[PDB]
Amino acid sequence: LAAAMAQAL
Repeated sequence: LAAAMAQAL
């Protein structure tokens, strides 16, 4: 989740 969300930005 951490990486996935960071990717969005």
